[PDB]
Amino acid sequence: LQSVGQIVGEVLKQLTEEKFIVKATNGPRYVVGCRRQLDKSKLKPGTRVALDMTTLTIMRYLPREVDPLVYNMSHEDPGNVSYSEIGGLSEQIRELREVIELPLTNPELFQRVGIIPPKGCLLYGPPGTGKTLLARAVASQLDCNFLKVVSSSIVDKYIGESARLIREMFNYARDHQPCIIFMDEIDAIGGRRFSEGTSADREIQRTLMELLNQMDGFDTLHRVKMIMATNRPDTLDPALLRPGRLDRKIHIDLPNEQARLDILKIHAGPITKHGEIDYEAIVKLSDGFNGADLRNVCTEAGMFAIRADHDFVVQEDFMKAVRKVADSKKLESKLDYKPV
Amino acid sequence: CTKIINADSEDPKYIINVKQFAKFVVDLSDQVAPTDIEEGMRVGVDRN
Amino acid sequence: AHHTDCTFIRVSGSELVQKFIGEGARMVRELFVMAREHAPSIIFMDEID
Amino acid sequence: DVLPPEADSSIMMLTSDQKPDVMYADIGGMDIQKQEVREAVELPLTHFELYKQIGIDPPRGVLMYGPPGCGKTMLAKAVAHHTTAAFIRVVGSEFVQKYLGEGPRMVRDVFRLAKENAPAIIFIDEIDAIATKRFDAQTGADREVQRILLELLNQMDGFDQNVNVKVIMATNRADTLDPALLRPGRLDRKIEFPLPDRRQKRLIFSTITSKMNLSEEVDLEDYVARPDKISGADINSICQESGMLAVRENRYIVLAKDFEKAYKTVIKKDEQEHEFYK
Amino acid sequence: GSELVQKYVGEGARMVRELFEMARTKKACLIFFDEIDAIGGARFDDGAGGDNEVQRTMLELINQLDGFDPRGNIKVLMATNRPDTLDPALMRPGRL
Amino acid sequence: ENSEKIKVNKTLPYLVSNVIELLDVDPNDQEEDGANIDLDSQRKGKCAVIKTSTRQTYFLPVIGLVDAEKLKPGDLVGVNKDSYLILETLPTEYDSRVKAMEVDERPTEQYSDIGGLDKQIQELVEAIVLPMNHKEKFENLGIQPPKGVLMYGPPGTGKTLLARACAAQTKATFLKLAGPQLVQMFIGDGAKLVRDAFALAKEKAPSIIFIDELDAIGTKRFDSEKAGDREVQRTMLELLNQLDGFQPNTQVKVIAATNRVDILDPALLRSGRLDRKIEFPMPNEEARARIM
Amino acid sequence: AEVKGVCTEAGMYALRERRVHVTQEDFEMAVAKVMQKDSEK
Amino acid sequence: IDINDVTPNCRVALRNDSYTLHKILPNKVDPLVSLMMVEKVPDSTYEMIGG
Ligand SMILES: Nc1ncnc2c1ncn2[C@@H]1O[C@H](COP(=O)(O)OP(=O)(O)OP(=O)(O)O)[C@@H](O)[C@H]1O
Ligand SMILES: Nc1ncnc2c1ncn2[C@@H]1O[C@H](COP(=O)(O)OP(=O)(O)OP(=O)(O)O)[C@@H](O)[C@H]1O
Ligand SMILES: Nc1ncnc2c1ncn2[C@@H]1O[C@H](COP(=O)(O)OP(=O)(O)O)[C@@H](O)[C@H]1O
Ligand SMILES: [Mg+2]
Ligand SMILES: [Mg+2]
Ligand SMILES: [Mg+2]
Repeated sequence: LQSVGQIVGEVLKQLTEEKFIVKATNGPRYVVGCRRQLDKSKLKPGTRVALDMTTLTIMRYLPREVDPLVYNMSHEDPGNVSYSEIGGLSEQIRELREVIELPLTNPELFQRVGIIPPKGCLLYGPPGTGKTLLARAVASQLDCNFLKVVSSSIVDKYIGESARLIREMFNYARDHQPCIIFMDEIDAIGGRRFSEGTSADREIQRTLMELLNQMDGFDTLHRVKMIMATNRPDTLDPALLRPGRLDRKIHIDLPNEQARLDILKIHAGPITKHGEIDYEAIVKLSDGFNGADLRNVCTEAGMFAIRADHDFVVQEDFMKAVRKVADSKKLESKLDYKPV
Repeated sequence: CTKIINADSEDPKYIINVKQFAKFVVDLSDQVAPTDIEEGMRVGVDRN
Repeated sequence: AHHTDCTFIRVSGSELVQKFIGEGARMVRELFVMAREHAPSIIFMDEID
Repeated sequence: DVLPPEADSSIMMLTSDQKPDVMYADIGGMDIQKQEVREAVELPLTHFELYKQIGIDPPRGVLMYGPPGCGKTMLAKAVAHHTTAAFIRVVGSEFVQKYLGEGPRMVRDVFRLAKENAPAIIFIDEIDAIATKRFDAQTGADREVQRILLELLNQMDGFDQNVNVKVIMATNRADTLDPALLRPGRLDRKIEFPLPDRRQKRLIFSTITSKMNLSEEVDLEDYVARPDKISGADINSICQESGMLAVRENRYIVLAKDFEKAYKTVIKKDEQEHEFYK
Repeated sequence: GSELVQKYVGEGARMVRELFEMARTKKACLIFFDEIDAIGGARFDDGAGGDNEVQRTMLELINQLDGFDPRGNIKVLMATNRPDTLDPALMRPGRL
Repeated sequence: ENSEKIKVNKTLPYLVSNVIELLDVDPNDQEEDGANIDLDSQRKGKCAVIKTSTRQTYFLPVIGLVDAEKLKPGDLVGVNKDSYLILETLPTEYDSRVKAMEVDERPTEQYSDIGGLDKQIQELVEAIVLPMNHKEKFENLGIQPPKGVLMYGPPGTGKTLLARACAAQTKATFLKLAGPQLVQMFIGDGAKLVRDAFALAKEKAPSIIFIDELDAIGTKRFDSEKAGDREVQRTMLELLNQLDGFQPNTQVKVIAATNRVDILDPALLRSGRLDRKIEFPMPNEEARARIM
Repeated sequence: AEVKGVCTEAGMYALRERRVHVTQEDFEMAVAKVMQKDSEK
Repeated sequence: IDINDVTPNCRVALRNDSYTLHKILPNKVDPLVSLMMVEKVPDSTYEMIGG
């Protein structure tokens, strides 16, 4: 019970051997004297420090903070899907891992040819093909810190909070050197600079141009990589798509028939079925389905058996389900879209 | 004048939100019954 | 305007100077309420494109 | 008591581990802009007497602009490396602050430090954030932005042509800017950064490819003569991509097929040439 | 109806909520709406957004009369000049 | 006496405040007597940094009357006014609007009081009740239950009546919500309600949340160069992701309803988000006897 | 408006050559440069 | 102090607790100076006309 807190603050400069200027985080600047033992060699301009409140003297120095938002988006993940669970686009996986891992290890190769590896890439394709699954697959496998944000929670109603958060997370990436920022649903913020706009908007344009400035302005990243994923890449600002910022654009499409076989084999795995199933016909009908639809096929084929009390599936229910889903997708738009 | 946020069980303990100061944990005074402080309505609290 | 000694003022309907004229400027002619204190004046405007 | 001058913000560009170190050689083909920024900034430091004698009204502020991907920031890097006087850089959207009154203070002290320190240069990058045409005087956030813009203009206008303080300001879209900033007497020079045409593309290729082994028989004239008006930040991506293509197959010398596939990879223009109109 | 167009986004809906709430506070009485056809006609969205905000206002007004424990002891009363533009979901009985 | 001396300190007018950080602390290299501090060196456990409501930030050298194991950044704790010692951990908080959108006096009906829909009622109950009372029946077969349903059709039909009956017969926690209720004036005030609603509904084991009149929100995105209503789109892009993205959930069931379907964005109709799409007819010549 | 331009620019040409007065050929070079820059748009 | 000297839009010192007036300060603020300085119109005369 007989204890007291201490005020937090930040040092601006050492004035003499016993005079320091500090700024509290909340407001008024001050002039304050040190405690004798603290190794004054360490109070460089900028370090955080703790002041005694009754008389304001330096009492201890501290490490940099991490704001709880960055902590939370530091390490929440189911984080366990293998590359085994992704079928039908191994080629894109090779294309991507040739940027986000092969130059973290093995840096001696590139300096032999004479180039600098890319900084970041983006993924795009029509809904439901798996742009998110691939990123979870990455986050499971390889061992470097991995920040994971949904590009829509980082907005707040006060004046300059958004740009502050973006600067703080790029700092936290600079401290811990091998890091990967993943920025999901980016079209929420990438937008385009309006010619007219409205007051409630221009906050977002500030934040955007701030992000661009940290991604390439009068500074240089090393060992930070970022990858960005979006559902529709037409409405992206022409500055953010400059090759300096996002180097490679990777297209994810609707599955080829061979790919449909590959994908369907998986989600058909664990079902208690009977050994007479011909996947080739189901492939034959599934023209223009996304990957996310075949999971649905494998679900309905079970639903038709939960009634009628069969605890085993048989090949007729797959036909039923395929035609039942085939006619429900007659109300989506089927526009592909293209970044340009 | 302030706005109340919620309560909690078995022993009245209340959360008070004021307009520009902090949120507090408070109780009642004797002259007012504990039934009619249904959650989420304006209340008047003393200054000490 | 200089040779006849009139307070030569120009208006382009911008927003920096709007606050000086009034709080919101819902209507337009509020500048008259500011021009009469300096009556010998010339209003000048220009059109591009 | 009084204090020796003290401030905040960007401190100084401390000049030891801060020079980004890009020689003038790494910039190719931009001789026009190089020479005129040089005579706009570094020459008035010395040849002021000539200006007074001839009567040419030395310029004070300079603003440079153009389409994205033409190396506006590379000149700022080059100057900051080669300068001798003090240099300061800030980000345009850092002045806004939650606490009331911190923005105006952060501007006035930046100017004060630049004044009292030395013949310095301020650099503000991507100023579209602050100076814009329209406003809404009911939301408050516009109120803070108004105060910032007003007093910045005021204090830039308060100099006496003696303290040799220059300002370098850059932007992306020049359309949405309040003309009141580019009024004569404040930002007297405008610099346009176009796209390479024919003369600069060859120079950029010749400078960039000096680092790669690049085989011996590769031909570059086959690529400069093509027409496609690519930017200046695509040549770099072309060379980088061909290099990576060579690394993939474990060969450490880049060949012509690499350049071919890389060029096709970068450009991506289908036809857009609907024919029966012609 | 023209009193229900507001400056900022989401204001009209709030106004409709507290209008019906203040009505609920009392025992029971009448609400008269005039010149409806200014506040909601139909939903025809195409290209750039058009009348979206007014449409959200209309939806909130609709919702206040139907679905999940309705208002009870409140009667409305409307009028118009060209009623062909009224929306089908508004003219459905149970509301009019 | 010792426990009473503790008790008589705890006067309830605490402040409230948020934990910002938890730190690992190590004594200094050198020591002294005649003048040593208990707190600089000679501490070895955890320490904390807290943010008060009145925008102070305090370092704490000694945590106080709560075991450091159970704290994590973002926790909400009640704190003594003078010392700023920590005294209690409070229940987490949910926005005052959200706590309003929960049913608590049940609607009262019966499935008998709907005429002419015997197939859609089955299609719903099979996809909402059983995955809540008969898990093993899906486990044995090696399958994942259908994930949330959309009901649509011309206006004068049973769309909402059914949801009312469903809430009347189930026993899960039931949340009622309306489309335009998620639009708010200040930027980013909406998404905070979306994610608070889901957060509260997963702190209860079986829960259903009913998004009425969704076409206020799901309106198709568009390319616009002059001006547009980017705001509500930017809250939809939260709903989409709360419903199916990183960290998949399983304990919340979603129902949604609308009477227009050509408007909605294709990314909201994907197979993973709105799973079964079922549609209501204009009542046939036989039902119209039953309704009357 | 271009005459003021040519007078402004003719000084820079003497500036480059480190002279103290402005010769006539400087004027004509400035004239041609103004014509040329106007010939584009 | 006399009231007449107490002009509108004037800076004045003011004691701490009673908040009573005590002295006078010269500086004052006006709108037109700020608007005209924003505009920056070029004053001239007949001398520069040609044709
Ligand atoms: N190649 C694939 N192999 C297996 N499953 C796949 C594949 N492609 C997609 N899926 C399925 O996609 C479903 C979810 O896809 P995901 O969450 O990545 O969304 P998305 O396709 O990126 O679209 P959006 O987020 O824009 O709605 C998973 O249930 C997974 O079964
Ligand atoms: N001579 C040159 N001209 C143009 N670009 C060049 C030249 N030499 C190199 N580049 C390349 O052009 C790019 C310019 O980078 P930089 O970020 O400065 O561009 P910018 O035009 O200022 O864009 P932004 O406004 O988006 O920052 C670099 O990637 C660099 O490799
Ligand atoms: N068997 C029935 N089928 C359809 N509607 C019914 C039936 N019985 C009553 N109704 C009436 O239909 C209305 C239901 O409203 P509803 O149309 O579902 O709202 P919405 O237009 O949002 O769908 C109620 O007034 C209810 O009295
Ligand atoms: Mg996704
Ligand atoms: Mg730049
Ligand atoms: Mg309804």
